[PDB]
Amino acid sequence: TAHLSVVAEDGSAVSATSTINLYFGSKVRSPVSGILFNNEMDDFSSPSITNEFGVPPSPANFIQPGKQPLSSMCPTIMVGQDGQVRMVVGAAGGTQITTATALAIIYNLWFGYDVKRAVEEPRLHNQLLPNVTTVERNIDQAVTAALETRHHHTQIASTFIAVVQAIVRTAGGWAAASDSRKGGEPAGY
Amino acid sequence: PDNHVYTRAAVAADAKQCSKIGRDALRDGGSAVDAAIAALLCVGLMNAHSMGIGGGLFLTIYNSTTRKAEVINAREVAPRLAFATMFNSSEQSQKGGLSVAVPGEIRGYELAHQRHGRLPWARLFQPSIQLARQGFPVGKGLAAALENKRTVIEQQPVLCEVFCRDRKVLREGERLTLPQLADTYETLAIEGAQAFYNGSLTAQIVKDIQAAGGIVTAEDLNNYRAELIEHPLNISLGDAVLYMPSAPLSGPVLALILNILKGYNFSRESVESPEQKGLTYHRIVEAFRFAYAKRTLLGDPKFVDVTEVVRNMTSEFFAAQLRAQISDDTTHPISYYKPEFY
Ligand SMILES: *[C@@H]1O[C@H](CO)[C@@H](O)[C@H](O)[C@H]1NC(C)=O
Ligand SMILES: *[C@@H]1O[C@H](CO)[C@@H](O)[C@H](O)[C@H]1NC(C)=O
Ligand SMILES: *[C@@H]1O[C@H](CO)[C@@H](O)[C@H](O)[C@H]1NC(C)=O
Ligand SMILES: *[C@@H]1O[C@H](CO)[C@@H](O)[C@H](O)[C@H]1NC(C)=O
Ligand SMILES: *[C@@H]1O[C@H](CO)[C@@H](O)[C@H](O)[C@H]1NC(C)=O
Ligand SMILES: *[C@@H]1O[C@H](CO)[C@@H](O)[C@H](O)[C@H]1NC(C)=O
Ligand SMILES: [Cl-]
Ligand SMILES: [Cl-]
Ligand code: NA
Repeated sequence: TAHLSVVAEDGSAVSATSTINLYFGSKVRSPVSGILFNNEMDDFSSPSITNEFGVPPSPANFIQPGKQPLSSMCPTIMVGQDGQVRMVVGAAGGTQITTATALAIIYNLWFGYDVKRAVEEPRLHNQLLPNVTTVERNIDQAVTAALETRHHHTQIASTFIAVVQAIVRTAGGWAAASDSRKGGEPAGY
Repeated sequence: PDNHVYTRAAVAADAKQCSKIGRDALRDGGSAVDAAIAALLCVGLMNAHSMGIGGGLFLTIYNSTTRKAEVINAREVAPRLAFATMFNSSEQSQKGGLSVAVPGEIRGYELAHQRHGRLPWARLFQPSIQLARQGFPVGKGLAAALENKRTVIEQQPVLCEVFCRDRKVLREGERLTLPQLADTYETLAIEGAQAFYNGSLTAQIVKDIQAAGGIVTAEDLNNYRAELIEHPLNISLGDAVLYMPSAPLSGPVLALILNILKGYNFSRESVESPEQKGLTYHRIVEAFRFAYAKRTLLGDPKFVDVTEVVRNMTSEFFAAQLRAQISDDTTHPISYYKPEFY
């Protein structure tokens, strides 16, 4: 997955999330065209594959011909009542895309973090199964403690949790941020 | 601190060169869609492990004149010959030609550009054709991905051909060139999207997928269509509206998380002390757990009836019912959240 966010001078916007699924997709590159082919079929459920201990397959997401597999992607645009864009946001990184996008929104809209902080702020993830909360290395350890005393099992992410690109409207114009976790920076005028 | 504020326009992509390419498209009079496409073509090079013309995408697009949002669905589809029991292991579903779904990326760019383009199609490719030929230093993200998959890359000559220097994966800062893809981008620029789906690239695409054990056919490519969704999912959040894609993407999950949480009236005060902050983050995690319980009912709405599921996932009342089951002093076992498969 990769996410990018765009706001043009007339106020129109695009939030786009694109993917070949796992890193380097199917690992099939064409020696002639250079195209690297997706492994999106992996995002279907299959009766014969168990991915997580004790978790059954999901029939709603089985393979049929012509069907699209479920995706964690969620490119979002938030628009104010006056018709102006407020936020353009989305994320990359697998199952943690949806939670990371939620967090970036919560951080900016409710906690009052500016867009760069909303992007850089430590994240956490829980998807019910596995039955664990993953937290990034630099999260406030008072949060880790508050989770653990409420009987969450926490574990620290070996690398990082998701990648967020975002733009927010401010009094000064359009504030943009790309996520240091993957190394991007925005551009504008 | 690393802030970036722009008086007129902005592109936030995951590589600076691609953000610059999008920004230049805007400055040259392109629409937001033109800029997005130009930047996407570049990200497919600079973060080639992540996305590209061999994959698929969704675009959420807002027109500030009409004040309408739309979604373009260009996610890959299972080939015509696919079937429910085609894989017996995760490895089979993840590696090789059989793991490949029909790419939607280029027909997604085409539809978006037909509806919202200002710059010529070929102009969108030009910067990336140069970049692919000139080469670029491998960035942080691609470098870590190469390291992560070093074994599979180094053992596959067709991958090592571009992603290695002297038989070992490229490291951060080392130059990556993508000369074959540059020529493919040039062909797409000149001949259009039709080249991919029903033109000069098509037979070779099929040959490549089938040679690696896949089942995509020319008919699959010819028949692929990106879809316009005139009524994306939305939720109200205060005085704002949030537009996001429904199933088969995760808009319904995001909607449910946010609708659960909005009833707590979070503010800066929610994170002002360890006590408040701890409860706040617990509530967030519990909202995630409830939302993921419901996610297992989702699938492609052309094939599965998710109407009522999505209705609930986007309903404030349903969210309030779940919020009421969040305990401030404890989390719960899996069954508490009522995960559902049927
Ligand atoms: C998995 O097993 C089924 C049932 O025999 C078979 O139809 C299918 O071809 C198998 N898949 C692979 C990749 O071997
Ligand atoms: C936005 O909507 C207006 C009004 O219908 C239309 O003229 C214009 O072409 C649209 N812009 C884009 C970039 O699609
Ligand atoms: C193009 O499409 C037509 C029908 O849609 C088909 O007869 C023809 O073989 C296709 N050509 C390629 C190169 O796919
Ligand atoms: C949000 O909910 C549905 C989307 O289909 C629709 O009835 C309503 O008009 C939408 N609101 C906006 C502002 O688009
Ligand atoms: C929607 O939620 C209600 C509770 O508010 C529940 O009774 C109903 O079964 C749900 N619908 C589906 C399809 O799960
Ligand atoms: C999951 O974690 C919770 C929290 O400690 C615990 O109560 C439960 O027993 C665990 N296992 C399952 C299957 O829910
Ligand atoms: Cl990204
Ligand atoms: Cl190449
Ligand atoms: Na920034």
